[PDB]
Amino acid sequence: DAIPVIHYIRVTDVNPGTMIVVVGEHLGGTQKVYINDQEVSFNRNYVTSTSIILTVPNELELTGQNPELKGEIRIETEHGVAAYNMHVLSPAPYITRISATYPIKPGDQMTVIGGNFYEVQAVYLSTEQPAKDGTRPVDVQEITNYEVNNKYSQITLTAPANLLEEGYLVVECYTSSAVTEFKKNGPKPVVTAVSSTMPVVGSTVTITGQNFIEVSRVNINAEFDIPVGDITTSNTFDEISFVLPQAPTQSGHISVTAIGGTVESAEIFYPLENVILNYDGIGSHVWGDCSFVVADGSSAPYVSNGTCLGITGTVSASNYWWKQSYSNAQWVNTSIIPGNIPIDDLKLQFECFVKEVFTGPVFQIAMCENFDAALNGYVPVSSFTGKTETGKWMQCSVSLSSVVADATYQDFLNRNSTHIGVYATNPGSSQATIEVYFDNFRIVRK
Ligand SMILES: OC[C@H]1O[C@@H](O[C@H]2[C@H](O)[C@@H](O)[C@H](O[C@H]3[C@H](O)[C@@H](O)[C@H](O[C@H]4[C@H](O)[C@@H](O)[C@H](O[C@H]5[C@H](O)[C@@H](O)[C@H](O[C@H]6[C@H](O)[C@@H](O)[C@H](O)O[C@@H]6CO)O[C@@H]5CO[C@H]5OC[C@@H](O)[C@H](O)[C@H]5O)O[C@@H]4CO[C@H]4OC[C@@H](O)[C@H](O)[C@H]4O)O[C@@H]3CO[C@H]3OC[C@@H](O)[C@H](O)[C@H]3O)O[C@@H]2CO)[C@H](O)[C@@H](O)[C@@H]1O
Ligand SMILES: [Ca+2]
Repeated sequence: DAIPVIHYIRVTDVNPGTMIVVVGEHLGGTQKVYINDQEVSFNRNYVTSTSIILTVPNELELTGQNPELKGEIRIETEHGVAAYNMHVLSPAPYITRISATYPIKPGDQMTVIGGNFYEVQAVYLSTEQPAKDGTRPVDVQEITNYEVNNKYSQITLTAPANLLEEGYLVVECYTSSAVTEFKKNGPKPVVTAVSSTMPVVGSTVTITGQNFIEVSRVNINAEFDIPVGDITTSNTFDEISFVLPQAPTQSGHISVTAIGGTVESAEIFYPLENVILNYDGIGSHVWGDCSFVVADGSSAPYVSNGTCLGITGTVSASNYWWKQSYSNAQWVNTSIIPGNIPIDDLKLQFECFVKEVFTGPVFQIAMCENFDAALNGYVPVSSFTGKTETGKWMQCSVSLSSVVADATYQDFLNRNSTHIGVYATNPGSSQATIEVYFDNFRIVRK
């Protein structure tokens, strides 16, 4: 006859799976228990006239994921009914990333991506992060227009006026708050790779990276800029290319300016001070059956930096002495590459042009008359693509140790020989015809 009552609950906020104690009166004869409008099992033995002990089910459907559910525990006795409000906590929100079209202008739509976006109370931008208490920084930029999707995984919102340039985006939920970095212009661009360190004038330079968005400047070694209209950028914003209109007269790096900022290439671009043979005053050819060409725009490698070496013709099968160039190199000064640098930390680079792929013919590269240490059976391949490119120039790169057996660069220098040699042969079973050009042999750091 007495009406059941609930005075309080001991452990109003509660996690699924945890034990609770319902304290009140006239509860001795509870028949049924419910939480969030869902039937919950309980044990009769933990029931007294003044207390119910049960555990909030782990798999209980929460009010966070279904707004139709009343956030209360309901008790039914033999005759009466009692209810008390309590909040079973949803999992904490997290933010993976922001999906946006940069730059973000006020009023533009962006999408916050993450999970457990239950019970979103507020969304704001801030120059600094909220406290671990969820305590919210002094100055913030409230985002008034936002919508959460049905999966509680995405918040689509519109950008406020007077946008923060840099800082954080915060999703404020009942359980806690989630934070991620926010930049209205997006992340700084990045450079992964460059097609070459010494591309031939008139040929294509290609740059790999990310966030090449609205590229406004490409600066070469702080000497000159590429006219923006002559810069092609890929749809996916991860590749830049352009024709090199002139040779730099000083080494440096390539700087790329995009919406997200400016970034420099890591490699040194046009390391003229690292060149050892270019057939244009650095080093010199001495003897050998080969050719030397200045490209004329209509044939051969079409373009060239001054004179370049040519090894062309048809090679009989099993020809172990065909065409070659024996030259005197001008090794890199120690002012640039210190004597104590290991050979293992150095690489030989050169520009190569292959008219057409071939099968059988190979190249030998030798230095300082140490043919024991020479590079043998080498087929030119691009350091950029890994393939044997044809009909255009490519950068070829090999570890210097594959040509030099010495330990440090000074040991190499102590041989006091300026010999560099390129030898073409055909150990192949079938004859073949080739047309290959070489220029700008250079030694640089790995
Ligand atoms: O894979 C295993 C298979 O191997 C097969 O056997 C082959 C070997 O593998 C292969 O190594 C070998 O190569 C030999 C080749 O057979 C010889 O023909 C060749 O001859 C040249 C010689 O090496 C040079 O010394 C020489 O240099 C002269 C140059 O001729 C001259 O024109 C030049 O004149 C300059 C002058 O210097 C300037 O001052 C002036 O101002 O201008 C003029 C030019 O206008 O001077 C050069 C001087 O050289 C000096 O520096 C180097 C020193 O060694 C010299 O002593 C110095 O004097 O030119 C030779 C060219 O020979 C030509 O005339 C004679 C003919 O016999 C020849 O056919 C003509 O071509 O030498 C090669 C040696 O190779 C060396 O370099 C390449 C490396 O690969 C090798 O390790 C290293 O030893 O040939 C064999 C077979 O052919 C097997 O057959 C197979 O079965 C195996 O499976
Ligand atoms: Ca040259």
